Amino acid sequence: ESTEFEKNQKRYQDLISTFPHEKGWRPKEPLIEYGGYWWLPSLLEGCIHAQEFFQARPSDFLVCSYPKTGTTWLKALTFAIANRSRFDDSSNPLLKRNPHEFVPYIEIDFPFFPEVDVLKDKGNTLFSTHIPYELLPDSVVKSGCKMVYIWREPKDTFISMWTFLHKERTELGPVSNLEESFDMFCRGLSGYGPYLNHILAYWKAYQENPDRILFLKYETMRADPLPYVKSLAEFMGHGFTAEEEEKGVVEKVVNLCSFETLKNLEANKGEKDREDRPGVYANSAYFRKGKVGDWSNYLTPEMAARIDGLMEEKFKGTGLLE
Ligand SMILES: C=CC/C(=N\OS(=O)(=O)O)S[C@@H]1O[C@H](CO)[C@@H](O)[C@H](O)[C@H]1O
Repeated sequence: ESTEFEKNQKRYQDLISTFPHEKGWRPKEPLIEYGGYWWLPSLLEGCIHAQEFFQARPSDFLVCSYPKTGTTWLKALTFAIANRSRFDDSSNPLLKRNPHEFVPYIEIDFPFFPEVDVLKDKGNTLFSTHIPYELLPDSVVKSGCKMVYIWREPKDTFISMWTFLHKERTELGPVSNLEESFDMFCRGLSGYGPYLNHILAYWKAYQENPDRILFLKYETMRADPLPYVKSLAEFMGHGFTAEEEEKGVVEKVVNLCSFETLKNLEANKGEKDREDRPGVYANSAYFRKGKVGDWSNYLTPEMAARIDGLMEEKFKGTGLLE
């Protein structure tokens, strides 16, 4: 028999068919506007399904991000934190499977691959999404479940995405060139974009309810991960004890989930695919360079100025820089 998504897909497609379409980053893949944000068509189908069907519980923990800001890393960290009493760090499941297998997306795995083991386990508390805050399913909002939001400096975020897209298995055509892609990104014409709007709505939610949302920043964690990993553990209700700290448990969590550890696992090497459900990226696509500032290998000073200017104007006086 067919899944709930399958039973509703034809009406979802009919629904979104007359939403405004714009040119996207691929010739055959337009972007579609819903709720003030732009969407890849399948992912919008996903979002609508999640809005209608996803049921959050108060004890759930939701990882939220715009794409390419640290999602993979956070998925590893949250899993590792929550499950460290089950696993010696030589027998952690993160050594055998990509972190995305352990934290299902509410708008990808939940609609498209509902049969994955993690989604059949009510004992799982970990979920993820890129859905903009204003468009989160009403159950998430009503449940009161905790959320962590991660963002990243926009030049590095754009470059992370633009390189990543070259690794997608797709019949919808080659990615737009760097200049055009970047113009689009600056104009807010990107999947789940505009990026800066994405961040700002989560930030305002955080300001209104700092008990419920934790706001992390990729560069900040990257320079000094230990304090943030303690903070995250504590916020999730799995805080590290004084004995764990003394025993180097936090360092072990950080090392397990580090870029260098995960990038070099056989599971994540070359063309190897995830094993829970079909993927359009090799696992290795999620581990590129893992640094701060790589934009300067790709963008010109004029490009950098344009986006730097846009962010300064949007966020001045909000607290996100200050
Ligand atoms: C996975 C969803 C969000 C995306 N990227 O990266 S993420 O941070 O891991 O999520 S966008 C990605 O790239 C492609 C863009 O053309 C899409 O068609 C594909 O379905 C989509 O998964």
